[PDB]
Amino acid sequence: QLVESGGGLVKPGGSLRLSCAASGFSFITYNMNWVRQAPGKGLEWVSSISSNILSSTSYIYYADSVKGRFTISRDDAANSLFLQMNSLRVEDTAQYYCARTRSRSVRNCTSATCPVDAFDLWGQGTMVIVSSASTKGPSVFPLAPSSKSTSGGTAALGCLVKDYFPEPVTVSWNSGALTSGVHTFPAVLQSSGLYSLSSVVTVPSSSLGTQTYICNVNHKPSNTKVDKKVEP
Amino acid sequence: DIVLTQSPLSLPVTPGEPASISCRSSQSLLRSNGYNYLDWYLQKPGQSPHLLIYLGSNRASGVPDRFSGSGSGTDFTLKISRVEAEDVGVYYCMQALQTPYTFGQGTNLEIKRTVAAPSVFIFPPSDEQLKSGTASVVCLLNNFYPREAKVQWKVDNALQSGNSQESVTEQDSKDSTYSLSSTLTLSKADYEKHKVYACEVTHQGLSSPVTKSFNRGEC
Amino acid sequence: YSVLYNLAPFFTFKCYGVSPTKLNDLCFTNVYADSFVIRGDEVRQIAPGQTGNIADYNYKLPDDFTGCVIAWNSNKLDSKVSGNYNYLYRLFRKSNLKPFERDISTEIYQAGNKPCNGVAGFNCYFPLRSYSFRPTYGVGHQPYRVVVLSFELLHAPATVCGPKKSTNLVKNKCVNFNFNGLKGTGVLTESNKKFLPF
Amino acid sequence: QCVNLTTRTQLPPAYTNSFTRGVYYPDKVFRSSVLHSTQDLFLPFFSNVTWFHVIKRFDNPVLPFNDGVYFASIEKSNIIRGWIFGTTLDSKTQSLLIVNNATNVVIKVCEFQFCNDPFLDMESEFRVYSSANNCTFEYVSQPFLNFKNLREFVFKNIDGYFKIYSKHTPIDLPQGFSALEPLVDLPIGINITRFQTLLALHRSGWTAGAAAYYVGYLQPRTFLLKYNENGTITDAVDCALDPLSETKCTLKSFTVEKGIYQTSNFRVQPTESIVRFPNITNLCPFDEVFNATRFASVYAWNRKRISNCVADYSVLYNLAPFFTFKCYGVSPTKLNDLCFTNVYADSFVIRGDEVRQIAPG
Ligand SMILES: *[C@@H]1O[C@H](CO)[C@@H](O)[C@H](O)[C@H]1NC(C)=O
Ligand SMILES: *[C@@H]1O[C@H](CO)[C@@H](O)[C@H](O)[C@H]1NC(C)=O
Ligand SMILES: *[C@@H]1O[C@H](CO)[C@@H](O)[C@H](O)[C@H]1NC(C)=O
Ligand SMILES: *[C@@H]1O[C@H](CO)[C@@H](O)[C@H](O)[C@H]1NC(C)=O
Ligand SMILES: *[C@@H]1O[C@H](CO)[C@@H](O)[C@H](O)[C@H]1NC(C)=O
Ligand SMILES: *[C@@H]1O[C@H](CO)[C@@H](O)[C@H](O)[C@H]1NC(C)=O
Ligand SMILES: *[C@@H]1O[C@H](CO)[C@@H](O)[C@H](O)[C@H]1NC(C)=O
Repeated sequence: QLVESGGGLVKPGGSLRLSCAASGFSFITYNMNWVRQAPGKGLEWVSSISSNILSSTSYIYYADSVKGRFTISRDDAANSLFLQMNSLRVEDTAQYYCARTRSRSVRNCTSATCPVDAFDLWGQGTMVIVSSASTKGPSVFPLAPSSKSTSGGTAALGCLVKDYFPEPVTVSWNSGALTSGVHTFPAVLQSSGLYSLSSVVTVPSSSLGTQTYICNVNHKPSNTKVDKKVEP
Repeated sequence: DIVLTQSPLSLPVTPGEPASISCRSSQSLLRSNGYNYLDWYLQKPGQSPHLLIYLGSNRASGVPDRFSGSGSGTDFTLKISRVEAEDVGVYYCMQALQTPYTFGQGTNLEIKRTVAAPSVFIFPPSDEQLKSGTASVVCLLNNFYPREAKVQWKVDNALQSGNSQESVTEQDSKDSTYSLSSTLTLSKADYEKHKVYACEVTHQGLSSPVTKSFNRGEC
Repeated sequence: YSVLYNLAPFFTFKCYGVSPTKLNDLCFTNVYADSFVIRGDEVRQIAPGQTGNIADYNYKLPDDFTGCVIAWNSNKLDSKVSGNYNYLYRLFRKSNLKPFERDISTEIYQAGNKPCNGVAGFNCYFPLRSYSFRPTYGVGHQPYRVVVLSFELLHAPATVCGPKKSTNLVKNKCVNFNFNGLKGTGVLTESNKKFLPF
Repeated sequence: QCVNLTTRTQLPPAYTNSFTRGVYYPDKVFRSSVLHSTQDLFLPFFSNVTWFHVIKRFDNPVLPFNDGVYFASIEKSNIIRGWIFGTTLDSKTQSLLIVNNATNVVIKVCEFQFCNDPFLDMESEFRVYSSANNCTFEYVSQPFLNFKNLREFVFKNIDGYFKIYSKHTPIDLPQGFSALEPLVDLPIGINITRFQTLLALHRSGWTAGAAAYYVGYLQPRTFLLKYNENGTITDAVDCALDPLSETKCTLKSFTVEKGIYQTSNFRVQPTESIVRFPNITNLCPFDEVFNATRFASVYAWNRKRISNCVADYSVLYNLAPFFTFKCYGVSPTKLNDLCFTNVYADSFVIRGDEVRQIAPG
C-alpha cells in the first residue's frame, strides 16, 4: 500500500468507498487490517481481513461496529481492496489506516481470538468529511503591523484568511520570494464548519513604506484569488 | 475489550539521560511460549506512523539500537538511551489476546529543550473586516517555548470564554521552537460597545504573565 | 495437435519422449495438465530426474515420468505495466516432497531449536517468495508459461486412446494391425470365444 | 439435518469365519482352462471376519480403513442402500457418498456436511447430510439390487479408482464358491482412510428388519486360479494358507501325487541393528570451517584431516541449511543412515554461475 483514494461530501444516508491504491508489492498474499483514529489522541482498530492463500476460510475478524454496519470485499486476484457500508451515524474524522500485519501465516487463531505481531505499512489518503456543504470563497483581510516584542526595528504584519471551509489552502507571501519569517498556521475548526488561517511575516520597519507587500492566497475549490496590500 | 492507561504521557524528555514509559493491561501475558505480547508504535505527525518494536523483545524494522523493549510479567516498559529531534512521536502499547483491538490514549512527548523568551504580537482587525460584520483579533506568538501555553483574553478587565481558539504547529529544525496563534472572533455588535482588548500570555519561564492592552481608535 | 502446433505461440515439443509425429500411433489415456509460470533459468529444472530449485521445493518429477513438459515465453500477457507479484515459490521445508502431488500450506518454517507460533522472528522465515516479473526484465527473469502433458499408458481400457478417425474392415487376410496400441500381424477370422463386457 | 439416536444397545461385535469368502476376478484377462497365479488383494481363508446384526438393534459403527476390505451381506427386502467413505466425514474434505433410492442409483463425491448418525426415513427422507457446497463428479448407474438373497462387496483403492463388485445369489454364513465380477471402476482420485455403512430405517416409530452383514479385510498374497471355457474362476488356492496348498500352487496343479517337494524356505527374522556411543563424542569443527572469515582460493585449497570426532549435522541445519543442497551425492534421508571416516573438506570461492561447473565429471 502506497497511496489511498478518498474524500468528498456524503450524506449520512449515503455510502462511502474506502480503498487503498497499491503498487508493486506482495499485497495479494499479505493479510492486513483497518485501524481508525480519533481527531485527538488515541487510535482504534476497526476491521481486518485475510486472503484465500492462507486457508479456504477467510479467517473472519469483526468487532461490533463492522458487524453491525460494515462489510468487506477482497478480489483475491490483484492488488486491490475495497470497503463497503450502508449508512453513517457518527463519522467525523477517521484516519482509516491501511497497515498490514507482520505475520504471513495464521496459526493458533480462532474465529474471535488471533494473535498479531505488529504493523508497519500505514498510509495516508483515507479522509472522510460529512459536514461539507459548499466551497465558499476566501475573504482575505490585512492585519495591522505591530513592531512590539520583535526587536523594535523589525515590523510584524500579515494577512488574515477567513470564511473558507476546506483545510488545504495555498498561502504564500511575496510570491514565494520571502522565506524567513513566513509561518502559515494550520486551519482551526470553528462552530460554523468553516476554517480560519493566520499568516504573518517579520520584516524591518525601515522598508514598510517602500517595499510592496501583497499576500498571495488562492483557493482551488472556489477558483477565487484575493490579493490585498498591507497598510496601516 | 482491554483498558489501558498512559500516565507517562507528560514526559519532559531531554537528550543526555534515559527516559521510560509504561502502560497497564487488565489481562496477564504469562500464558505464552516465551513471547511477550507487547509492541510500541511511534506515530509521526503529518505523514505516517513508524514501527519501533514488534512482538517480543527483539530489534527489527531498521530501528536504531537505542530503542529496546522490555517487560517480564505484570509490567510494561520501553528503554530509550538517547533522545534526538527525530523522536517526535507518540507511543502506544497493544496486547494481541483478542481480535477487537482497542488502542489506548495518546501521549505528548514534549522534548525539554532550552526555554525561549516568548514574543507577544497583536493584530487588530482591518477596516473592511470591521465593517464586514465579523471582527476577529489575533494574539500571535513567534519563536516561543514550549508549545503548550496558557492564553487568556481579557476585554474591559473581564473574563472571556467561548470565542477564543488555539492552533498549534509542529517543531522546526531551524531553531527548535514552536509558534502558536490565538484568534478571538466576535460579532460587530459585540465589538461596538467594547472599549479595550488585551490578551494575557502565561509563560512557564516567566515569573509573571505579560499582557498588552490596546483600544479602538488606531490602525 | 497438428494445427495446435501453431495455434499458440510455443516451441514445438522441446522435450524428451515420443516423437511429435509419432503421437498419432499411441493409445494413451488419463492425461494430466498443470498450469504454472516459471522465471528464466527454471526451464532446465523441469526434467525427469532433475534436481533444481523447482524440483527441490515445488514439484517433483519421477524417473518414470512417461511424458514431458511444454514451455514458452510470455512477456506480454504475464507482464503488465505494474509489477506482477501474483505468483510465489517455496524455498523452505523440512524435507523433499513426493512425486506427482502438491502440498500447499501457509506455515512458518522454523530453523533453530526453539519453535515458532507463526511469528517471523530470529530463525523463522516463510518459504514463499514473490516472483520478479516485469516486461523490462531480461531473458533470465522473464515469466515463462509452462504446461505439462502426460502420455502414460494404462492397463484399463483407454477412453482417450489416439485420434485415428475410422476406416474399413477386412477378414481372412494376414495383415498388420494396431489395436489398442499393440501391433500384430494375422488374419481376422471368426471364433466362438465368449466375451464378458469388461 | 440429522436425527440423533440414543437407543442403540451396547452390544460388542460378533466374529465368524470366512472359509470360502473373498474371491473375485483379478482383471479383464480371459483364459481357457489354465492355471494362473495373481498377486492381488485377496482375503485369506480361515480368517476372523466381523459380524454385525441389525434387528431392536442399530449396528452402524465407524471403522478405520487400513488395507483392502471385503463386505458380505445376507440382505432381504432392500434395507441397505450405500456406504460412506471419507477421511474425516465432513465438509473439510471431499468424501464419497452412495445413494440408492427406489428410482435409480446415483454416485456422487463432494464435500457433504455429514452427521454423526446418517440414516434414512414409506421412505422419502434422507437424513445423511445437510448440504454440499460444490463438487465436480456426478454419476448415475443402473440399480444393482426369509433369507433368499446374498450380496458381497469388495472395496479397493488402486491408482485412485473406486472398484465395487456385486453378485446376487439365492441361499449363519452359507458355504460356497462364487467369484465377484468387476462392475464399476470410478476414478475417485482422492484419499480414503475410513468407511461407514448406510442403513435405512422403515417407519411403521422406526422398524428395522433382521438383516445380517459381514465386513472383513484383504491381504496381498498370491492366489492360484483356474479358468474354463467360459472364463469363470473354478477354485482359489493360496500358498500362504497352509503348506498343502503351498505345494499345490508351487507345482501349478490342483492335484498333488505322492511324493516330497521343497515348496519354500524358512529362516528367522532379524529385528534391529543398534550401536552404542559411550566413547569419544566431541563434535568435529565443521562449523568454524564452513563459517569463517578467511577461505582458501580455488587454485590453492586448504586440506584438513578430520578424525577422532563425531560428524554432527543437526547443528548444520540438516532439514534446510540454506545451501546449494541440490547435489545428488548421498540422499539426505539415508545420509544419517551411514557411517564413514576420513572426510575431505576443501573450501573455495567462485564468481558467476559456476556452481554447476564444479561437478563430478
Ligand atoms: C475371532 O476373534 C474373537 C474375539 O476377537 C475370538 O473370540 C475368536 O476366537 C476369533 N476367531 C478366530 C477364528 O480366530
Ligand atoms: C433419487 O434417484 C435419482 C435417479 O434418477 C437421483 O437423480 C436422485 O438424486 C436421487 N435422490 C437423492 C435424494 O439422491
Ligand atoms: C462452490 O461453493 C462454495 C461455497 O458455496 C464456494 O466457496 C466455491 O467458490 C464454489 N465453487 C465454484 C467453482 O463455484
Ligand atoms: C491419507 O491421509 C492419511 C491421514 O493423514 C495419511 O496418513 C495418508 O498418507 C494419506 N494418503 C495419501 C495417499 O495421501
Ligand atoms: C459355458 O456357457 C455356455 C452358455 O450357453 C454353457 O452352455 C456351457 O455349458 C458353459 N460351459 C461349461 C463348461 O459349463
Ligand atoms: C569407551 O568407554 C568405556 C566407558 O566409558 C571405556 O571403558 C572404554 O575404554 C572406552 N573405549 C574407548 C575405545 O575409548
Ligand atoms: C555464520 O555466517 C553468518 C553469515 O555468513 C554470520 O552472520 C554468522 O555470524 C556466522 N556465525 C558464526 C558462529 O560464525
